[PDB]
Amino acid sequence: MFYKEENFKKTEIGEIPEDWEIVELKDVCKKIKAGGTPKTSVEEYYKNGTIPFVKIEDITNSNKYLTNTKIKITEEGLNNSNAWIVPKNSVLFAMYGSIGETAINKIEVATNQAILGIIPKDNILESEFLYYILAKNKNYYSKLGMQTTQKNLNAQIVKSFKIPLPPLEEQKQIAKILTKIDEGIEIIEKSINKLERIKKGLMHKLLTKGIGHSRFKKSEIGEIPEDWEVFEIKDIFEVKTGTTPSTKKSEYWENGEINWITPLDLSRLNEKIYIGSSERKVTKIALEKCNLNLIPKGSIIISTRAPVGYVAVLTVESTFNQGCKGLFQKNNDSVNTEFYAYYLKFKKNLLENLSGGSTFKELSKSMLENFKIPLPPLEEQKQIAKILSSVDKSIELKKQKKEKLQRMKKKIMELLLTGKVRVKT
Repeated sequence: MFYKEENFKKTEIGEIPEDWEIVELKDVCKKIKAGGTPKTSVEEYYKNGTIPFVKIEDITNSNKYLTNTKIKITEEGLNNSNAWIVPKNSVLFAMYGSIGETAINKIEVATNQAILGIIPKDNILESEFLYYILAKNKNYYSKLGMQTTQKNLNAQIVKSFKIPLPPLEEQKQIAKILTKIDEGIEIIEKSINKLERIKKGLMHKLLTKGIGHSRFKKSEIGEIPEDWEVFEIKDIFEVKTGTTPSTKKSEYWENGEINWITPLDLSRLNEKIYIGSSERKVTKIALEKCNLNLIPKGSIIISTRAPVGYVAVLTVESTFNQGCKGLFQKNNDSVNTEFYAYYLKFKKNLLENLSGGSTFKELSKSMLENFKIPLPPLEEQKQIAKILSSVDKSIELKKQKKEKLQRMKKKIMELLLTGKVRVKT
């Protein structure tokens, strides 16, 4: 069950419930000492080590539990330094570098003077509970300089940390809940990373070998399907240029309703393929007076200045500044813009070099025009683009599921670690 009512409560290190007892980390832990670094100049201290030596890095590169070590140390190195074999299921706390970064070592390890080996008193304080506690106040802990005297964290300072100490049974309960949440977030995060890997492989595969082919040939753009041809952007698209109507005239921006896309609007896309709105808009007067190029919906827009290589497909007609270039197809019956938007993202590094051919990176109109591209049959272009865009969508739905779970953890974590909700026992 879940204790709904909060009843009355104390108030020392914050609103704490009756049962809770604000205790000092040192009073509930049987050992809070820092590690040490054996004379790195001595080979006999590391030469074929058996004791995993933990550094600030090892903790940061660990997800809650520490099970791997980058470097090792032997008995001699150990005995000839301030490092000590920390018992399993303990809690490591980084005092320098990554202030607040905590973890639970699953294997006996040693640490340098940066990491702090902490051992909770048996049946007095759970390591699991301690982990989630030091995590909730991780940001608050790291903040120990902007206050007055900038100081990282001393072994004596951490020992004086005032943390809430609920019944041993509740500590296991609360920690079990947060542990389940964390595992969920881990499962989703693993599918996201794998799907992003598949997506990357699909980009290379599909855009070079297409789909459904068994015959290929050489070409100016490498091995490609036999049914595919090669051309230049100029051959299939018309390249349009943009401009920025004087900022001195309101007649150009006041209540603007025509999109005016800048490379900044594109960078904010976050890999999204479609763009249907711009931060700042221009008016019909600006369009005719400044003779801006208006490209229809379905056109391709790409940044040629500043962050070069950002590409999108317009969902609504729009104009754009000199920081971009537009691509309009000769006939919208032999080309799918989404496919080419993807092809261009795929060749971002290539476009980046063409422009970086000097100071002030700019992708000239000739550069874009002469850029070589594949020309698959319209139908295959739709197929390859449906696949790429459907996977991109899947990745996004997953990231959104992770986000809601991470927010939910942040919520529940706030309620359980305090006097709000509790477990039945």
